[PDB]
Amino acid sequence: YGFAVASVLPTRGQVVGVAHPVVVTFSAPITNPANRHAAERAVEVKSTPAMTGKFEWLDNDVVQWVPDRFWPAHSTVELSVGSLSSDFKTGPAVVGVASISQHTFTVSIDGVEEGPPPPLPAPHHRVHFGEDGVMPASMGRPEYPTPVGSYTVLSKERSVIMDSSSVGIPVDDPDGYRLSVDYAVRITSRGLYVHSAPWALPALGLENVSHGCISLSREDAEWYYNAVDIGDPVIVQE
Ligand SMILES: [Ca+2]
Repeated sequence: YGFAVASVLPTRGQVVGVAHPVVVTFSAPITNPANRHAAERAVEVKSTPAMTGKFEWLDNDVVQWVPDRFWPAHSTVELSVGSLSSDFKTGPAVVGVASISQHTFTVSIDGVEEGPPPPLPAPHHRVHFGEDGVMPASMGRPEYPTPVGSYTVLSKERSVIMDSSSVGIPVDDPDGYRLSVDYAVRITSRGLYVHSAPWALPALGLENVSHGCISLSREDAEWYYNAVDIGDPVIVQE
């Protein structure tokens, strides 16, 4: 019973975003990497509709299966993991695409680009594109760039403290920082977020000045935060 499965995410009947992985937690650590292939076969993921994917070990006792494609939105996905039968539900496909070169974050809901209504007085004025769902954004500066890739929303939190130690700079170090971030959508375990950055307004849509994170206005961040679910995909591209 070395490959005994304690639990699986999504839980039965959970509502998740359209790229949510299948996360398998084992009752005991599998410390021998050579045994992980046999463990992967024991927890073979069989979904309806059929889906290909790849296993990634998060800990000695946690392997996640990352689907190669998005689940269908607004659906019930049947899931078998090593004879354990389950199911879960998907909400809308809320997809965010960050473009480093455009300085934009484009949100679509079930394929239709959409964003919040515009404010009559945002400040003196500010960049806004007039194309649905295209939000002006600021990615990482060249010293701390936003890495290109395909991500999923790992968590959503309010008023979270973000500290400069996440990118290798002490709080009291000269170029360090300690911020309270109003809306925070975490997309990597190491601490990459889509978030509200009101101090960074003049750069949005124009310049990449963050330390890796995808910076939005408070209003754009609030709307995206309220729309997105854990498991929804975020794509970062050049
Ligand atoms: Ca959810």
